[PDB]
Amino acid sequence: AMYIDCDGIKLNAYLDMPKNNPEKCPLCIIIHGFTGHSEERHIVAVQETLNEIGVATLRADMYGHGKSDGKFEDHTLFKWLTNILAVVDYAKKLDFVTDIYMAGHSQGGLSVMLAAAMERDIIKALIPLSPAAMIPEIARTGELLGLKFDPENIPDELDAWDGRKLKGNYVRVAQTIRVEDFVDKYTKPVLIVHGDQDEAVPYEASVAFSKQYKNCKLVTIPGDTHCYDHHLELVTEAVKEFMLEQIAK
Amino acid sequence: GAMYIDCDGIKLNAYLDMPKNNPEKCPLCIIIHGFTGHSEERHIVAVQETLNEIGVATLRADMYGHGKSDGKFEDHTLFKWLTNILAVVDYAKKLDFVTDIYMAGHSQGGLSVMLAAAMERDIIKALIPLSPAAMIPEIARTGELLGLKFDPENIPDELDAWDGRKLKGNYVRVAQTIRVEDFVDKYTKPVLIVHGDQDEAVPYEASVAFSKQYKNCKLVTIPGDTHCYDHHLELVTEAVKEFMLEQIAK
Ligand SMILES: COc1cc(/C=C/C(=O)O)ccc1O
Ligand SMILES: COc1cc(/C=C/C(=O)O)ccc1O
Repeated sequence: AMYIDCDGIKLNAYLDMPKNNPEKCPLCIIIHGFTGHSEERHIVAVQETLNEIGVATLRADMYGHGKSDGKFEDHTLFKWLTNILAVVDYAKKLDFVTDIYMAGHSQGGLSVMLAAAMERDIIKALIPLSPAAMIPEIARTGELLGLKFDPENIPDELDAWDGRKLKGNYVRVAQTIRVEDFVDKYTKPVLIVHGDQDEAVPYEASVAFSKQYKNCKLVTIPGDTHCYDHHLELVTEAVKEFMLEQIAK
Repeated sequence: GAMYIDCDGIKLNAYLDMPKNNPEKCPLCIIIHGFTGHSEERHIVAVQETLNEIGVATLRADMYGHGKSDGKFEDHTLFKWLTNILAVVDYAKKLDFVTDIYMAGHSQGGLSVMLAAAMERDIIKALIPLSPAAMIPEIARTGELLGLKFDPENIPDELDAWDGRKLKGNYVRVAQTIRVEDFVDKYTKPVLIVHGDQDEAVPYEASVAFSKQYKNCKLVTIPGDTHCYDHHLELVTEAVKEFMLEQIAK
């Protein structure tokens, strides 16, 4: 448990080492989704699985989320991207760190897709877990996570997601992002994981992205939901097999 | 007045100057300086005073790592600047006297207003990029920023900038992502581009191309002039004047 500073916004994070406390291991940065945080069941499961195969984990609470600074309503993808650059720059100064990996769920899955492209030289492999990768396009077309609006007259505030508020700025920012450019720029190995009864983010976009990527493996979680209600073990298993593969090379 | 606008704990220094008049209700132009610049530079002040003279309030703002605002120069990126601009807009929209909101900006601030205006396209009435540095994302993509050559695929941790300044490589990683042409396409209200045709820092011809891409843009060339209009600043202000009186008359 610590704080990484990002322009005065404290980002809360958890560095978990393998039990053996090795002097050298790789690091995976893990990013939760919209209204999420680093202690969610699926985040912890992935983190624990990694730790048992020798990968340190750095789970970071993004702007306005978890125990980080900022209000939820003020968060945007530019801020999240800025935070991720700050967490990478922090990881780069850790002595124990050999290679750096990225994983993340939903909005956090999208965010690591963006952020690995931007850090393409640095990030050895990428794990988007049910990435909300259509957020930008659907924003341009007038919806955000179930809520609709005129994409040319964005409201000042959107109220939804169980008592939360969100400034229209979120939408103004998301609309600018061309996700496909980021996908074309990251040619290193990608595992996308996705449940095919996902209610929140549609399975079929992940199929479309797995194919755009130069080197992407798509693992389907049969019958499963957005946060893997039914089969989280199938996700942890997927991540385990992929990463054993990657740390061997 | 002078004031600080909070942007997530980063204080942004700004100047609100009224048309004096008052008046009771009037338009407001946001004015954004360029890379290593600030709100008290000659060319910025001059444009500011001209607007004030024809009835438009001005809100000049220092961006992250610049002028009197918080943060280090080497830590600024275009995403920080844009985020800063949306906080300035959010502040402006709360001012009771404000009728219409315009944007203007010089060089990197010219680029920033091209981007921000598209993002705020329902709010911003007209747009004035002054010698906009709108090639920055393209030359970041090619590894040719600041008289340097670097691999755009293996960006250095730190680049040397103007006059002993440093610039982190994050600046580049962020700039490579921005497709200026998308933002140009999305802003279909009146634009006035101004550019001097002996511009040392930012090639004139790029502004020709952008001016044709925009649905409604007038380009005013300043023949013989430099990046900061060392010779014919008069012409810039006169250009801004006539465009704006015309926009006020609509
Ligand atoms: C559909 O309602 C919701 C969707 C999400 C999605 C989060 C994400 O994609 O990261 C979060 C909270 C909600 O209440
Ligand atoms: C960051 O690299 C550059 C920045 C600028 C911006 C200049 C300005 O805003 O005055 C111009 C040329 C460059 O190569």
